[PDB]
Amino acid sequence: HWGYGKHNGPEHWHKDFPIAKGERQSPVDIDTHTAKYDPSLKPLSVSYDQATSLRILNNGHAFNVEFDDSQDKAVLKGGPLDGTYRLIQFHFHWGSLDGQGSEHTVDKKKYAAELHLVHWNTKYGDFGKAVQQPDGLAVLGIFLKVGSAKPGLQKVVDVLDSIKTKGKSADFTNFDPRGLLPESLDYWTYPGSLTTPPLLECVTWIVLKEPISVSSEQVLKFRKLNFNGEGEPEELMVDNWRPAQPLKNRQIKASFK
Ligand SMILES: N[C@@H](Cc1ccccc1)C(=O)O
Ligand SMILES: [Hg+2]
Ligand SMILES: [Zn+2]
Repeated sequence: HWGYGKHNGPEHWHKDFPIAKGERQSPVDIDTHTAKYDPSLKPLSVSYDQATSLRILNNGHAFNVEFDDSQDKAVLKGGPLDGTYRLIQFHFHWGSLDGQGSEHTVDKKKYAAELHLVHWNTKYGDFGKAVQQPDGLAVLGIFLKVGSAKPGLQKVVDVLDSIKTKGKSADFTNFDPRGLLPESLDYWTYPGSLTTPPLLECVTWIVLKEPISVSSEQVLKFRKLNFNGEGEPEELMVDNWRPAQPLKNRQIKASFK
């Protein structure tokens, strides 16, 4: 099974998922001096007021906070997007040390972690059909740096003890994703892919420039999770990030000047 170790990590993914060496793979390094401000971009709209979380799950590579997407409750639109994208789940990527963990990098800078809010284009009916389209998904990426604690994240942190191992899930209702957002919505955008197998190239990436700060204690809690299942040798869930991939024939647009 794919993972982040030496024998099943990112360098091995292309074997089971050839698209790993595709033309629009993510993450990528965001070179701020090559990214161009795009006037055609409309303001970004993040509407999470009616978000309805359902459960939190440890899938062996990260933990997913799932949402009820049977209705337009939590949506993303505007910016580089055409139409409406519904929030289906969010998760993080983090390191074993504060100096690494993010997937996208800014001028080669690696953040301690990165949050990915995954949304699917409503014109496709469901997530399954959406990931069969070039504009099927929109992922809002938010960098995490270690400093002050993030209050809106503590609820996630305190439930991790109940889903320490692969396969474990816990009721995670009434979680407000708005508490994970930074002040500014300035962002960089480019066409990309999911950063975990199957690495589908259906994502319009919207990476926020402003990182959120989380405490050392909070990230340390992330690092207590296990990649392994209950009863198996303990392998700490850390460094579950894919490195920057070739930008190839792509242009990163900045929503700001
Ligand atoms: N390997 C997982 C990858 C995944 C991660 C997160 C959400 C959905 C899927 C799969 O069965 O999907
Ligand atoms: Hg696609
Ligand atoms: Zn991700």
